[PDB]
Amino acid sequence: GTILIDLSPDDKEFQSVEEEMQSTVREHRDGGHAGGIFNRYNILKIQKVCNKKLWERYTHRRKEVSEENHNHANERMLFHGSPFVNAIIHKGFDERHAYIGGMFGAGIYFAENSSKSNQYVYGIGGGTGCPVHKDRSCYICHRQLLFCRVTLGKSFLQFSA
Amino acid sequence: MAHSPPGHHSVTGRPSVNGLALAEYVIYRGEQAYPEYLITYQIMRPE
Ligand SMILES: [Zn+2]
Repeated sequence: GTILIDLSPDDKEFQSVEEEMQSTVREHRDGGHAGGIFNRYNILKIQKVCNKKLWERYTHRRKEVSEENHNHANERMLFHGSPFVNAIIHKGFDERHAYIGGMFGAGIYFAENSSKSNQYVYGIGGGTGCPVHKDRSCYICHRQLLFCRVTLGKSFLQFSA
Repeated sequence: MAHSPPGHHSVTGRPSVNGLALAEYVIYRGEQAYPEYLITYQIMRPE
């Protein structure tokens, strides 16, 4: 079912996505250990992910949540980083992209900071780095993040001091 | 997978301490997210 459609760099949609990657990079408390030392990205490609059946699965749940929450889905655009990007875009998110050891228990994690999702591209804590060079700060290897539509509905607020 | 806190659909990790961090979020049902964009990129070495 899944099709990847390239966006031209001239498309305003390419631009607004890139602006959200670039402008949400921050410095991390690990000094770069997990995700590398950088202040910005070289964006190589952006593809729109098109799967009718996954999209309907999403809108169906969205309508449920919305009707449980005074017609407010509380939909956001958030980043997700994972070594299983290719499975996610073909088969969707489910419990095998859960982070069972996470700060907020076992579920699927998303971030407003692009650089936070970048720490997870090669696994938890960056794993062993890129497959080719074993380098969590590799400047050569191509990485992939997802930018995702996420239904939050009524959100449990947890403080993390 | 674990369940959402009762009466809730998601968890928002509000950052405290690190005044610059943005939030993280957790959902407990895969149908609550759709992967709209696949971004292929490299990190850049700072000048
Ligand atoms: Zn590499």
